[PDB]
Amino acid sequence: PRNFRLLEELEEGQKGVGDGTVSWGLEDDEDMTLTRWTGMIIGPPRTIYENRIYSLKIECGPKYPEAPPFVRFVTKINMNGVNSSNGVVDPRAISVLAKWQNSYSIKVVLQELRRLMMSKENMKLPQPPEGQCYSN
Amino acid sequence: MQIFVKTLTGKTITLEVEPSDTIENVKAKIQDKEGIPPDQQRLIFAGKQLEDGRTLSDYNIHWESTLLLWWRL
Amino acid sequence: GLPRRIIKETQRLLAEPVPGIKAEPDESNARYFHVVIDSPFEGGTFKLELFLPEEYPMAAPKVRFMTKIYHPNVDKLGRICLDILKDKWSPALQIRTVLLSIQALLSAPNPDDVAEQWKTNEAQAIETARAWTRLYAMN
Repeated sequence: PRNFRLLEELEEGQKGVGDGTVSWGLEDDEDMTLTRWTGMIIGPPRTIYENRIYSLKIECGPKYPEAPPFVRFVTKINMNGVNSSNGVVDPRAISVLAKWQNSYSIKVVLQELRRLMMSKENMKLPQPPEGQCYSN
Repeated sequence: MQIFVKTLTGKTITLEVEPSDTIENVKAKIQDKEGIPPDQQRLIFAGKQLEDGRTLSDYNIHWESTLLLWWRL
Repeated sequence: GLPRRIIKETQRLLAEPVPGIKAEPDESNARYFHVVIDSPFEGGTFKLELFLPEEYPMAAPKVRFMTKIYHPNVDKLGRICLDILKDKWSPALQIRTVLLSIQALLSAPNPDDVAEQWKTNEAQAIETARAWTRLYAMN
């Protein structure tokens, strides 16, 4: 059931579950549909992304967690699968979204996005100045 | 109350605080206990980077709530 | 399939509805239950979702309020702050007891959050509660 899972994911985001390298939570604490979330990732060591903070907006639809959610970066980033114009994530480019399972969650998507920042293609790639945000 | 602070590596530490103290003061409690200076402290909570101006009450922070401490390299 | 205890409880909720409470399982998910339930909350219908985790009956049911209510024991997201479901749950209780306990809270709002102003200013605050039950629970 969509609502109750998002309630568990909310409490997990408040308890900071995981290896401390990603965080997620509601965009609006009064949103009773639990649709719009905000995520954050810190770059992984040994990469050009390392120690750069990246914010993301995540949208869980009515069929979540049956279907994957929409994901886009708000902080500028150059990475395969992320639209260079608005930071939208192409689900076909991310295996965790291309082959989505209802066991996955927002935490998993963030963890997958951070792991992929270590891939060969993304490891070394020119980054825009830190802290920039797409025009929205 | 008591709050947690998890770091990039995975270490989690407990800290005593009040629901009415400001993050600026909360950033100091983490200093006196861990030595990290408020300059290179970036505290995250549930997908939100905390701003030194606001207070914990504004972020609906309760007991057992875990903060994520990210530092600047 | 599904455990026998759940089947037995479902047949009792079907063959013996509780007074003033409609509770039915979703056709797709049997553990998911759609729930509809003097006091300023008289007249407005309140929808509710109830779920039974795999640990049930060991773990307590998950119940929240889909409808928005002005109540000290309900936060902005509708999760029910009752002890029966928090840490006072025992396998002896059943869905029947949870539902009955929830409707009891509706009858006796206990201020023992907004409760700071809902208990102190019992007249100015309750003026807003009666309205919410008409604005957000029209039909």
